[PDB]
Formats: sequence, structure tokens, C-alpha cells
Amino acid sequence: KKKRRVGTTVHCDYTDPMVTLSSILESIINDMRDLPNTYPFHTPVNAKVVKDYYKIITRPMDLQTLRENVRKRLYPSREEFREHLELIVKNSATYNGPKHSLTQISQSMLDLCDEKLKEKEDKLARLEKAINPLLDDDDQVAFSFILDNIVTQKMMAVPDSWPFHHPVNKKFVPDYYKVIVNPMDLETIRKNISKHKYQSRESFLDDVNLILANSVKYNGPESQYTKTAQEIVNVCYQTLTEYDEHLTQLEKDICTAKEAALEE
Amino acid sequence: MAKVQVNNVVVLDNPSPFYNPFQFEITFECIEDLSEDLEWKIIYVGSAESEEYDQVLDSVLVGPVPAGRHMFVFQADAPNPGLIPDADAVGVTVVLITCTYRGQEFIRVGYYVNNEYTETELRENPPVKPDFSKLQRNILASNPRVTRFHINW
Amino acid sequence: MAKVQVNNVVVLDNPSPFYNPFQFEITFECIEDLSEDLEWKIIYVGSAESEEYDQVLDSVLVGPVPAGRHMFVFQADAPNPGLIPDADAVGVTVVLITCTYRGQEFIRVGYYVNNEYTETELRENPPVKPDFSKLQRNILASNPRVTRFHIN
Repeated sequence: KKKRRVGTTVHCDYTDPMVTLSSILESIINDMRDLPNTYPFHTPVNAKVVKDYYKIITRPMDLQTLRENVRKRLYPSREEFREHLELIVKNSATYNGPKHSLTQISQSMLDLCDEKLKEKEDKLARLEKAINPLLDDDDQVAFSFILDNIVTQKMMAVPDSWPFHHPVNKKFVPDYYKVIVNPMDLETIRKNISKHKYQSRESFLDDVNLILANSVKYNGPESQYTKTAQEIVNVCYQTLTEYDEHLTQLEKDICTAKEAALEE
Repeated sequence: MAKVQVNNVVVLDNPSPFYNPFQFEITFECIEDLSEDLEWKIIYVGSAESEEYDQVLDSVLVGPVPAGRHMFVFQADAPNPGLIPDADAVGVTVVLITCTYRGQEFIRVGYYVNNEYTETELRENPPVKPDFSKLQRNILASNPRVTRFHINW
Repeated sequence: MAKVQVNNVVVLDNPSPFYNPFQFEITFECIEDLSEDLEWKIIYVGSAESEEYDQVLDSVLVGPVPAGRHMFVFQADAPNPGLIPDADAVGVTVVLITCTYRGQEFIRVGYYVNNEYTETELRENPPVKPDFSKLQRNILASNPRVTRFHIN
């Protein structure tokens, strides 16, 4: 058997097609603001008229913040956008109720939009490919599947690790975010992996190390949490080490794939 | 010269049937050991408008306690519907865990509370008289609200 | 150090409905005549949560097997949708090919598999209960995790 490490050996680092889509989405938002009784959702909800709404709604969304999120270019694909449309239905269904008139009329403000997508298929698919190219690359989904297991099954499974499951609470720990400037932690990692942030171990590991690093920074080397954090980070290293040969292949393929969709 | 810190709260058994007792997994820390001195209170401020209508749900006298870190669950029975007013029953209300040190409150922990009908048919046309049995307590864990006031240890 | 190296696995079946059996064309070589025979197994990993939800699907006892190149074809009826946790159902898991000899398991070839609905519908608003008749298994176009258990 070879020396097989935590680190990887694989190191890729390399009309804008988003603007064609950015556009199309706005041309899709035009239609929503142009539909029977859709005004209620046209703007950030009145904090003054709907008095307790912002307490029953953790993540609010409205066709305006939607306009401006497209122009700020958040939505890499049809899908990322569509989801925020779901959020409108969802949000209303909470405050006003599922079977209610409003909840049932935002439903269409999404039904026309995904019946709009089925008529625009051939170039949406075309567009979003020349955007985040490892899109329907098999090695990326494989890889991410692994990473997410490593977390849920190994990291998150560490005796007294729950205070790394979730972000440190700013409102509870005032000056945590004064010392820590790059907060990380287990729930956030998973988000990235579903968002498919990591394409080699480097990226991933960097996030992972912070878990131990920030804790040294704030709790100190000989503190209690540091040691649990010491633990988490290791279960992770061990498992990467185990999978090194396997991951190394994926990482590489992820790479070729990218370099490939690049000059072709 | 501040002696005790709450490090975290965790909302348990949430959401649930309106009647279940509240559960909070409080986590605090204290620098010196301690004399029989702390004092935790769960309040149900279930009347957005008037403090003559809020019950204290339970009292717990923590101490004596050694220096260092302590986590504990705070069980407490559910607000008595009798002393809760009608129109004031199906919406957001407030929970408080407070803690006191030798007569002094030094940390208020707020929680906005959403009491809804869970059932599909009722939430449409809420009956004149509130049927707490059918109700449902969604505590908004996501978004705790915290006030921490200077005292004299 | 081994006695049987595996030279190729080919999927001859996918993308496929979830109920369709698997089909593999293993193409192994063996550098020495064998007195007993090899047992091949196909293990579907129900929930990647625990190995109390995964299920064996078939078992074939290729032998008695001499030396030389050896291409065969392994079929296996699909897993019972009844025993796949409601969560770990839609999405992505593993399929294991496993050769055991003299009762010693000597190789775990484990493929990634992607179960997904096709018409952008039950896809878009994934139903409470997973519905398998309209659910597509796609075996992934990457590597498999080979774990050559180092005892024989």
C-alpha cells in the first residue's frame, strides 16, 4: 500500500450566458405582475398594515426582491429562481392558510411560470449549461454525496458536537462574531455541498479546518469545545484518508470535465 | 464584574399541541462557584396588550452550583386557557425565560409564539370560542430575542 | 495480494425504471485454478444512514472456476420498495457488487445510483410518499469505490 494522504494532488483553478437568462427571468416576472389580483405580493410586505406578519415569516419574498435578486444576479439557473417562487406560495400558506383564496392565487403565479419553463426548455437547458458547467456532471454529484455522508454520518455523529451543528447565535453570544470573522460549522457545510460548492478536497477541507480553527481562536487551545472540535475534524480526516484513492479519481474527473466544457 | 452567562437556549418539542408543557434546554456558565442564588422563571405573556394577563408558569431556584459550565432542561406546564382571553388566543404571543441573581433580573429571553389551528378545515373559519384542544403552538425557535441587563452582583 | 483480479464491469441496463432488474457484465481474470468456487452478491444500499436498511438482491455461485479470463453476466431483481426509508428513497445511493471466496469477502465494488422522477412534476413537488413506478434509476458515470479486502 502507498502513502495515501488527507490532502489532494488535484488542482484546477481557472454575451455572458447569465444575462440571456437574467433577462428571460425578468421577462418571466413581467407576466406575474401582469395577472388577476397578484398585487398583494408585488412588494415587501407592509410592516405597518399586516402588523404581525414578519414574526410569522422567517424568510420573506416578493416579486420586487425577486426583480432585484435577478439584477444582483443570484439565480444561476431556472431552478434556483423557481424555488423562490415556491417560497411565495409557502409563505402565504402559513399566514393566510393553505386552501385560502390568496394561497390558491399565488399558486398560479407559479403555475404559469413552470408552464412557461416547459415551453422554453430547449434554450434554458442550453443556457444554464454554459453557466455552472459541472451541472449534470456525474462526478460532481458522486463527490458531493460522499462529502454529505462524511458530515451526517461521521462529523455530526461526535459525542458533544451539537454546538457545531448550528451557527453560533449572535443574539446569544454577543462577541463571538467580533472574534470570529469567518464563521463556519456543520449545517453550513451541508448547504454548500447541496449547493455543490466543493469540487476537490482543498475547498471542502478549508471550510472544515475553520471548525477547529475558529474554536481555537475563540475558546482557546486547551478549552473543552476545541477538543470536541479536535474530534470532529479528525473523524473527517480519517475518512478522507480512507477514501483518498477513490476521491482522487473523482477530483480529477471533476477537473477534466470542467477543463473540457471550457475550450469546447 | 458580570458573574453568570447564558450561553444558549434550545426550544424543545416544537411545534406541538397547545397544551403540552413548554420545554427549554437552557445553557449557562458561571465564573466562581456559587451560593444558593439563581432564579429561573418562564412567563407566558399571552396578551400582547396588558400585563395583568400573563402567568408565570414555573419557578426554579438554581444554586448552590460550582464554577464552570452547566446545561439543564426547564420543564414548565402550559398557560392556563381560562386566564387567556378569546380574540387574544389564535395568533402570536410571547414566552419569557428570565433569570434572576439575588433579587436581580439580569437576563430576559423572549420568544414570539404562534398559536394556530393545525387542522385543515378549522383554520379557515376559526370558531367564536377558542378550542385550544385543536390549537397548535409553533414557537419561532429560529428567531429568539434577547435582552441582557446590567446588574450589581 | 489477490487470486482474482476484476477487469471490467459494464452496466447493460440503465437508465432504467426502478422496478427493472440490474445487469452487469463483469469480466474478471483469475491467475490460478480454484478448488472451490466464488460467490457473487449484489447489495442495494437502502438508506445510507445504516446497514440495517440495505438489502441483498441476488447471489450467484460461479464455479468451479479455473484460470484465464472470465466474462459473465449478473442479473438481479430490483429491491423491495417496501423496505427503503421514506427519506433515503428519492435521490442518490449505492449498489454493491461483492465477490466472496472460501467464505471470505474479497472485493466490494460500490456504484453510485441516482433515483429521480422524470416528468418535471412529482420531481418539482416531491410527494409525501415516494412513488416508485414513475421513478428512474440512473447508475453514475464516474468511478466506483473499490475496497479490496486484503485477506485471502
